[PDB]
Amino acid sequence: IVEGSDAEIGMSPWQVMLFRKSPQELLCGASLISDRWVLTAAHCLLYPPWDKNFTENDLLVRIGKHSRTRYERNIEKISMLEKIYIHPRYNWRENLDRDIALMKLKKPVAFSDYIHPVCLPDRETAASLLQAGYKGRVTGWGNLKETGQPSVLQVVNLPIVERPVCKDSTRIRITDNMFCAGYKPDEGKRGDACEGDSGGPFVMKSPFNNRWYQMGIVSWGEGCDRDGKYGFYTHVFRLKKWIQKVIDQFG
Amino acid sequence: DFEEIPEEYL
Amino acid sequence: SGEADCGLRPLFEKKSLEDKTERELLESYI
Ligand SMILES: N[C@H](Cc1ccccc1)C(=O)N1CCC[C@H]1C(=O)NCc1ccc(O)cc1
Ligand SMILES: N[C@H](Cc1ccccc1)C(=O)N1CCC[C@H]1C(=O)NCc1ccc(O)cc1
Ligand SMILES: *[C@@H]1O[C@H](CO)[C@@H](O)[C@H](O)[C@H]1NC(C)=O
Ligand code: NA
Ligand code: NA
Repeated sequence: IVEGSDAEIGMSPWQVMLFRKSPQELLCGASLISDRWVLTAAHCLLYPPWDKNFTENDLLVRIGKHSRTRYERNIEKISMLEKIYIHPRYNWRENLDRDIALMKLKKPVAFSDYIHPVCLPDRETAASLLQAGYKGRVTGWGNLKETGQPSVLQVVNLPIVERPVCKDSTRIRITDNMFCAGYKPDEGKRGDACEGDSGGPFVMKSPFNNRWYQMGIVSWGEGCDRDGKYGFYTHVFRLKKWIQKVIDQFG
Repeated sequence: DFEEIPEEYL
Repeated sequence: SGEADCGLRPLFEKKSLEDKTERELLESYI
């Protein structure tokens, strides 16, 4: 996260770290959506241009974390993966369309003050809140600058951007399964996701029921925190039917 | 750069 | 399961405490 700040303790209890077993390193962010399901970006697991194709046994999920590198004894919980599910129409060839994946844990995780699931938005909450100018919140342990790495989880609040401005900021083909967020050059304020924040959540706190909803997944950007560029997020609600199909069938 | 995690998880 | 209480943080909403920047989000929901 570029131009963010340290998270408060328990501020993002759905935050998940995807951790590579060997070599031990941060792979991506993710989010906890129930006691046994974790949501992330497909490109965190499968990206052939970079020779990336992880299987279940390559990875662990670490939940309840705050420090990036410490083993947070008696706080974090580490889970193994039963199965990975990648969207069947995830477009790794072109533009990361449908950049979404689910991971089922081998055993349910116990909730605590530090470990708690986020809601996924219904049609009406999504319609009300996914509007240009409305702000969401992005969290992660990724890089602090495009060109270092944080001691603890970082957080930044960013406004959703009008779709024509998103489209006009890039040569990559945008789709309805994406939205973009960030400040414009004339707005003064700054902030963005960056390498390592992939797969983490873009959340909004509904003013109707005072609950947090995950509207987006950190997906792609061109550099980090560049003027006139914006971060792109998988549109979670648009992929609801696939999420529900996977969880209803497997779970 | 990361602290070792318990062997039970590997 | 987590369904009933999803999105309500133990150290914030569950205790009626606010984090330091959630108000910035609310102010944008016009
Ligand atoms: N730079 C490429 C652009 C690209 C897009 C689409 C197709 C092929 C290429 C990219 O952003 N890529 C490649 C594949 C992984 C992804 C990436 O690194 N996500 C991290 C990230 C960084 C900043 C953000 O705001 C959000 C997420
Ligand atoms: N049946 C379970 C019940 C349950 C709910 C919440 C917590 C724990 C359990 C369920 O409905 N689940 C599991 C976790 C995800 C959720 C699900 O599939 N949402 C589909 C959906 C809806 C809106 C979107 O924007 C995107 C996707
Ligand atoms: C990725 O990994 C799986 C299993 O190793 C394999 O079936 C698949 O062909 C690989 N490549 C993809 C999905 O592009
Ligand atoms: Na364009
Ligand atoms: Na920017």
